[PDB]
Amino acid sequence: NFGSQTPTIVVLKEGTDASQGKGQIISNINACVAVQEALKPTLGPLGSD
Amino acid sequence: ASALLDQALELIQKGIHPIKIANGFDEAAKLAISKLEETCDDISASNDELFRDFLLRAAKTSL
Repeated sequence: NFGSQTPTIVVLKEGTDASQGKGQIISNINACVAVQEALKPTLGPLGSD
Repeated sequence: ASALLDQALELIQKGIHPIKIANGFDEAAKLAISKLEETCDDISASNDELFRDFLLRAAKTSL
């Protein structure tokens, strides 16, 4: 009423992530698999550094 | 060290694992040290007059 715009109230802050899904969790697994790939060939005596 | 690395490039092309390459130089390095320790002669039996000359042999080599 005090302004012609009447902005719609966002729940969270701008730049605050929104996260619902059967996925979402798949990205966390793929993120762990990514870090797991770097430490993968370093196993055992015949590995690498 | 570059000579060991340059010769290791050809062996990586053949598909040898790097640990077998590294273990080979470790056994070869100790074997070469064990041979060179036997063949070299001792100079402590000589007197001080000749021991000064051995320093002159190495001094002219380093300068």
